[PDB]
Amino acid sequence: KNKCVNFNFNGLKGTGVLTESNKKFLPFQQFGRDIADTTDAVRDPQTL
Amino acid sequence: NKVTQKFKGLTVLPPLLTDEMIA
Ligand SMILES: *[C@@H]1O[C@H](CO)[C@@H](O)[C@H](O)[C@H]1NC(C)=O
Repeated sequence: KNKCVNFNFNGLKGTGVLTESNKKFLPFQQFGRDIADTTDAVRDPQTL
Repeated sequence: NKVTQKFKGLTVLPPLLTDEMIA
């Protein structure tokens, strides 16, 4: 965490800094998108 | 008072003259 890294989340490619988030995803909710229709939040597949 | 950002490439350059100088 806390560094610009390449990540593969459930087959989803990405590149960015992973930081702790204050969003409370619903139990079913998996991916988060911002106003500009881009992936901004993710839920770790192992630790909720 | 009466008049009322993701950057995947777009940016908003600040104006050269601030509001104080215009005032
Ligand atoms: C997967 O294993 C880790 C420990 O190795 C545990 O903390 C985690 O809760 C496990 N996943 C689930 C869904 O319980």
